[PDB]
Amino acid sequence: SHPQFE
Amino acid sequence: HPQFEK
Amino acid sequence: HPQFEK
Amino acid sequence: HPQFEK
Amino acid sequence: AGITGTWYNQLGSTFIVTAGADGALTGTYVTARGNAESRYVLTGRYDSAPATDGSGTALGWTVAWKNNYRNAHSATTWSGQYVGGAEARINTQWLLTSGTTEANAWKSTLVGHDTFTKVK
Amino acid sequence: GITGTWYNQLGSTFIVTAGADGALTGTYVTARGNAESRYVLTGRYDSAPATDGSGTALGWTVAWKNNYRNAHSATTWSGQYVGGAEARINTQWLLTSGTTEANAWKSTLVGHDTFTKVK
Amino acid sequence: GITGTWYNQLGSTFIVTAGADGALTGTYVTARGNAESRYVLTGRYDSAPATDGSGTALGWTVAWKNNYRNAHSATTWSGQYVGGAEARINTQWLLTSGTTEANAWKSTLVGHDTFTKVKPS
Amino acid sequence: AGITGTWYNQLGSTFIVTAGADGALTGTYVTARGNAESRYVLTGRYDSAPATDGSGTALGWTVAWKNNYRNAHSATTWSGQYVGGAEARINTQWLLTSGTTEANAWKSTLVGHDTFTKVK
Repeated sequence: SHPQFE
Repeated sequence: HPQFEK
Repeated sequence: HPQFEK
Repeated sequence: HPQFEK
Repeated sequence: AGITGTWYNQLGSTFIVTAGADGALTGTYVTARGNAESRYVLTGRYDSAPATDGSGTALGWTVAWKNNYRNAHSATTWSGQYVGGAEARINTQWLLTSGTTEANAWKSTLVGHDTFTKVK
Repeated sequence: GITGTWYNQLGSTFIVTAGADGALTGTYVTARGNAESRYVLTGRYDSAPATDGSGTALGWTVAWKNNYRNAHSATTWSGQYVGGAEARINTQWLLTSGTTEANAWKSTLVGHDTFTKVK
Repeated sequence: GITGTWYNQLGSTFIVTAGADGALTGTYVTARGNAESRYVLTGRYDSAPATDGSGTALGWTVAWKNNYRNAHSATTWSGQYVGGAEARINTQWLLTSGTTEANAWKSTLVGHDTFTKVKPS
Repeated sequence: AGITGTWYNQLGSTFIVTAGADGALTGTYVTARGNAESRYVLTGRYDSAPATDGSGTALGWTVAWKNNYRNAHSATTWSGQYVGGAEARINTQWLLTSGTTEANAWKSTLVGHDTFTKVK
């Protein structure tokens, strides 16, 4: 779960 | 370039 | 991943 | 290009 | 296959491919001009046993830009996945590499993306 | 020139044949080296390169399924062969894994490999 | 025309100011949209682009650490702004994660974002 | 943090960077020619609290190729990691984008890689 794609 | 020619 | 297995 | 100039 | 058949990008090019049961992709890539001089061989590979949970099917293929009529001294590879369904698509990222001298290698490789669909 | 046995920096082996028709065919062997680690490759190369000292463009694809295992991914390598004393194939690669739509945006890794004829 | 609020196809927001000296500064807000989802960005752009109808080159970086969380990674976007009717910023990006030496091959992802002034659904 | 200072690539370019406590990177990029006409401003960001398991320190930075002497109407971004120790290095992949008309957008973006070290 990376922040760029959350 | 052929890939992009019209 | 296989490509990088040691 | 500057990034690769000599 | 869901992959075998004809695929179109938004710029006018067409990819005609057969997906072999053993994981092979073979076919022809035709540039926008649609001419006999605009057809080039393609070959590649795809996962012939993909997951069945809605995940895409990994695949890639290569065109070297030489035919019996012209030679652009370059090759493109596309890397991407097939997504099936009524709005089936192949989403790719591509790398185009031109032959260069050692000195000029810095400008050898272009990067970009293409989406191919079953309808134009 | 191209046809032969090549090695990357990590210990993999690239066994290739460059045909008169522009075809690349062969086998990619990962660093392990056992039977489960051999994969089919296919690709294309410029069979009539410039004679001005430029390299020969080429590319090939491995799908990471053999008869033993399946990593639901494929890698393409794009690059050029530079011949002569100390022949090398310099490449950039893209590894795409099959994902759901929600995870597409993290589907593709990029990196670079240099292949030589000495291990 | 660069300065303002832009949105990419996933709903993230790029809040940017283009300085007279070629500086880009601002905030990147991930699609979740809360306080924990805001990150500082900095970059550069061509402050005197060609008048032949070409786009404006630009780039920027976000390191994915704020006061609430740290993803030990950074993403750079390289691209160009294309003005006019429906303005857009077309980019490609690289996301690198800090890794050990043995894991450097899953350290960098690549992809592409298109930013417009209109938010999608 | 270990990053502040002067770094060199193998082509003969130099970059002089200061890592700020807050995660900022600011500095100058100098091309291999080395003169005033070859100096460009850089700005970027880095993880100011990296993991302590031996992982590298993620970072990235941008240079726009315009100074007071010349404009190449382009920008490069480097995305990478700093690796500390006696033989410290910064390992990167880069994207160089040129401004182009819409029809020429396909040739807008080159990709490559660079490794910077503390010694020439």
